[PDB]
Amino acid sequence: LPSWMPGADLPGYLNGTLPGDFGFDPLYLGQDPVKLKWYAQAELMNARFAMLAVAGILVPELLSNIGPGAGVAWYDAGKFEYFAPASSLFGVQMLLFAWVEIRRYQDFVKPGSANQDPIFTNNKLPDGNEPGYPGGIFDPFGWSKGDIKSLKLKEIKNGRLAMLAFAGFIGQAYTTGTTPLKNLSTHLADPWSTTVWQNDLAR
Amino acid sequence: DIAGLTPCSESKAYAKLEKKELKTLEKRLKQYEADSAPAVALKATMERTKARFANYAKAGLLCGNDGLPHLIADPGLALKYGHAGEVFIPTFGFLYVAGYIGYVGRQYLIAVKGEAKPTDKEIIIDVPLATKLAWQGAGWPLAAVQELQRGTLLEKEENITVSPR
Amino acid sequence: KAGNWLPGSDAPAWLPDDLPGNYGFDPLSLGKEPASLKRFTESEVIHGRWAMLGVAGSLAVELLGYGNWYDAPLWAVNKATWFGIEVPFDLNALLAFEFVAMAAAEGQRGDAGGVVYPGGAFDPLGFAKDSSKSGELKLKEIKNGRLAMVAFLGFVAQHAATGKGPIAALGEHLANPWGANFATNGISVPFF
Amino acid sequence: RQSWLPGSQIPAHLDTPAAQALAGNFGFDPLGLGKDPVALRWYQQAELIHCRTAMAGVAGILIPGLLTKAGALNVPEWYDAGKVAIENSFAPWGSLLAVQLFLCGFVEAKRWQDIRKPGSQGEPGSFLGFEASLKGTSELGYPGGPFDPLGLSKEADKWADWKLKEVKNGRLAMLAFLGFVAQKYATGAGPVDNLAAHLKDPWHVNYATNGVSLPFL
Ligand code: CLA
Ligand code: CLA
Ligand code: CLA
Ligand code: CLA
Ligand SMILES: CC1=C[C@H](O)CC(C)(C)[C@H]1/C=C/C(C)=C/C=C/C(C)=C/C=C/C=C(C)/C=C/C=C(C)/C=C/C1=C(C)C[C@H](O)CC1(C)C
Ligand SMILES: CC1=C[C@H](O)CC(C)(C)[C@H]1/C=C/C(C)=C/C=C/C(C)=C/C=C/C=C(C)/C=C/C=C(C)/C=C/C1=C(C)C[C@H](O)CC1(C)C
Repeated sequence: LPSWMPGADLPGYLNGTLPGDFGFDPLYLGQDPVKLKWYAQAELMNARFAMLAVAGILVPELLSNIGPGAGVAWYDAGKFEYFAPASSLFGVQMLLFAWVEIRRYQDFVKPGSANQDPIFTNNKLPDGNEPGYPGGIFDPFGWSKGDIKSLKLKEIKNGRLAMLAFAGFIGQAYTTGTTPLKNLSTHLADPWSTTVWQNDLAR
Repeated sequence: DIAGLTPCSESKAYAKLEKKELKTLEKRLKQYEADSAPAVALKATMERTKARFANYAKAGLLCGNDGLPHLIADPGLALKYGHAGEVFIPTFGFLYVAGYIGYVGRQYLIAVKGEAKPTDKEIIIDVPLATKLAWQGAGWPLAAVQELQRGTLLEKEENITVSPR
Repeated sequence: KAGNWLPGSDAPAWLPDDLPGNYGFDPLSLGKEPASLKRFTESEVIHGRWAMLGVAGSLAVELLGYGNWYDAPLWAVNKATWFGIEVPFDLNALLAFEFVAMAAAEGQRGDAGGVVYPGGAFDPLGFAKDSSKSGELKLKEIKNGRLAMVAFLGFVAQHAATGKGPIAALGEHLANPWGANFATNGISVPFF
Repeated sequence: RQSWLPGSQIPAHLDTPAAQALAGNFGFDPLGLGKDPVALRWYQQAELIHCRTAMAGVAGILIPGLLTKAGALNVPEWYDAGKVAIENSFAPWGSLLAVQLFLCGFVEAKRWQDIRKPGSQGEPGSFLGFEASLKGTSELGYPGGPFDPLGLSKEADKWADWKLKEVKNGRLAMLAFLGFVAQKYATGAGPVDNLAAHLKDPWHVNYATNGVSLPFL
């Protein structure tokens, strides 16, 4: 079994049943199994929103450097018109996410109870419930052939990497004051004079 | 202000008494050397006198027709006119420390009555038990009202009385 | 059972199925005891009927062009009117007649024990003389009353935010939907 | 078990089955205030009420005080908010204080009589329909029904954790408000300004340098 630090003693409540179970819990935050359920689902949610966030920060800036309505940085996305004020969009966002979020939470509380379309009562997700892993219309392209396990582990690894990447973007942008691909271009132009220690000591 | 008393910062006999005391101190001062020890002692006396008169005029004390600070002992009148720091806060400070002393003595008595030599602990003090009760007596008003509400504050009529009661 | 307020949830064991509007909605477990639940059924039906009449009144006042439900008692703070025709009274006499009439009607209603559905002279057309479609009409009645209660609280909150009537703010929402809602308001969401 | 001092002896009244299962028990009674179990019940109630209103108050200090250093919510200081609020208000402060004394007296007297008898406010007839939901939940200080809308108290395996999080955040918010008061008297600036001053120069801007807290230095 792969550990985060080979030779170290692993906690007994971490047993490989979760995707990406590497035994890393030095602060012992998940000794309670109920807290471990909540933390597994919260890890999935923070990880998937972080993956969409890092894609939404990379891909418009990766397309703005090459040959489309706006080439504006991600932290200046609020000061753009978007045919409407941001408050009305906040209201629409909170209504629709209240719907989706409360439906997902009712799946998590009672698994097997949020499956069928309430308006069109024949549309339904199958009985392979697995809270956090819906399936059905949420897997439309016919995946999960390779059984479920390796793709779950790829999902949690790309997600942890994107959570670290977004904590990146917040920190790098708060310190260097600039955009992240320009920070990568400065690290590729001269890495030996552009480290974190160089830019910290430049203050 | 209250009872026809002027404030001490406005009173003229207050300033006259301040000037008179400084005049007596400088008449005692002017018969010594400059940097000698009686001169330093009298200059420290004059410094404390000026500081004391400034502190009494600062605190909003009421002076009379003779220039002396008068105190107000009525809770509502002193809380209304800003004189609560002279009787009201001192009376609750005194009741705190006096009930402290009384409660520590009462707990020492009840602690030493349950032994084979209560009088011998009354003559020769059990110092660790006395210090333990002295530190524990800071919550004496709470413990006092709790002993009041349980009926254990009082002895019943098993007390000593005379034949006509 | 009329349905389920939240799918997957369970029906509370103190709500019977032979009762109109039983969606199983009791999170606070307020009507667990039967006398309380009887009083709340009475109160729910009465609040629903008064709210239907109040919402229909505010809609008729604003659609027929005589101000809104907020402009209507403004003459007494300053001459009454009805259908554009003056009514010769003042708030003291109106309060006297209203107090006498509501005291009499309310007292005759409260003399009865637990009567929610009187019939008789209150039902001249005899719809509930069959006891088969009567429960369906009771369910229609409790759903329309809940919708009217939600509508009237929406009227009050909507006027406390915007300062305008419901039909005028409905026209503002139909004109500029992304520029006239509870968020361009500046009150319902305190940021931005 | 866990104690406020590792090594000190736990008092005998806080080491009982009625006291060990309360919430946040660490054997901390050096004045012996909880030796009477009726007094310990009353002090449990007073601690819960001071915890909850201290958290609500300190949240009203901090979240408007943190967001006013951000963009929105131009909010005055908490030692100045009552004056600006009564300038903006519709009533004088005495009338508003009288209204809140009646409204708080009704609720507090309900809680008073529920302390004096646990099965008290569930009298039939005493309330129109709120009389059956104004009982306790078998543990006094922790009511149910309309209090706790989201039903989080129903789950039993999280319940000691919810209690202990409440008592720790509440004791910490009590220390926060007493620090707001003392910081207000010693410095004269807001608590977020005090935090910014301790972050700007920690080794020179603290309570050893304010000239108030220990004046022998
Ligand atoms: C030891 C006995 C004693 C005496 C003789 C006084 C005398 C006085 N009190 Mg004081 N007072 C006392 C103890 C006493 N006090 C105690 C123990 C308290 C705490 C409960 C107070 C709290 C208090 C307040 C809040 C006020 C007074 C006031 C007064 C003055 C007028 C009261 C009056 O007209 O009612 C007849 C006197 C009595 C019945 C004696 C008992 C006093 C009670 C406790 C308070 C009476 C207040 C009164 C109803 C308010 C009058 C308003 C004023 C503008 C006319 C008068 C000089 C008032 C004042 O400041 O006037 C300038 C005032 O507002 N007192
Ligand atoms: C106006 C008062 C009122 C009263 C007395 C009732 C009473 C009842 N309702 Mg009804 N209900 C109402 C309004 C009311 N309702 C409205 C307006 C709606 C639409 C939102 C509903 C939707 C509804 C459903 C779906 C169901 C019920 C049901 C019930 C019955 C059992 C629930 C219970 O025991 O709680 C007792 C109720 C109260 C004590 C209500 C008092 C109001 C509380 C104390 C404060 C509420 C303030 C409110 C949330 C403010 C909103 C502001 C907004 C900005 C968020 C009971 C007869 C269940 C039933 O079996 O039908 C008969 C059921 O399934 N109700
Ligand atoms: C009874 C249903 C109902 C309907 C059809 C409306 C309609 C409207 N409201 Mg009103 N409102 C309502 C209830 C309703 N409201 C309630 C219950 C409240 C108190 C919370 C309010 C408080 C309110 C404010 C403060 C404002 C409006 C405004 C508006 C207008 C703009 C759209 C909007 O932002 O809505 C408001 C959005 C919500 C209240 C959130 C949606 C939650 C609803 C109540 C759930 C039920 C809706 C249902 C699923 C679908 C509609 C049913 C209907 C067809 C019968 C629009 C005409 C705005 C305006 O004046 O525009 C110029 C405005 O500023 N409303
Ligand atoms: C609730 C916790 C708390 C926190 C985080 C702070 C933080 C601060 N205080 Mg305040 N203060 C507090 C409570 C607190 N205080 C209390 C209870 C009092 C009354 C005794 C004061 C009276 C006070 C004065 C007079 C002054 C400060 C000052 C300061 C600032 C400089 C550091 C310092 O010297 O503190 C002083 C530290 C104490 C008085 C002891 C702290 C008491 C706690 C309970 C000790 C336990 C802490 C805990 C183990 C770890 C911290 C918790 C944290 C992570 C949340 C700093 C922002 C100075 C300032 O304004 O700088 C600009 C300053 O002059 N404080
Ligand atoms: C159910 C339940 C249960 C669980 O258990 C819990 C909970 C959740 C809490 C609950 C809920 C509740 C709720 C939601 C409530 C609401 C209510 C309402 C809204 C009412 C109104 C109600 C309302 C109403 C009646 C109203 C009425 C009205 C009226 C008459 C009006 C009148 C008028 C008019 C014509 C116009 C003019 O110009 C003026 C006036 C005079 C103004
Ligand atoms: C335990 C014990 C035992 C042993 O035996 C002995 C000893 C040690 C003695 C003891 C201890 C004790 C202690 C420490 C106590 C403390 C307490 C506290 C601090 C409280 C607070 C408490 C606190 C509190 C309530 C508070 C609250 C607050 C609030 C509401 C606030 C409010 C406000 C706001 C929002 C803002 C505005 O603008 C104004 C105001 C109005 C201001």
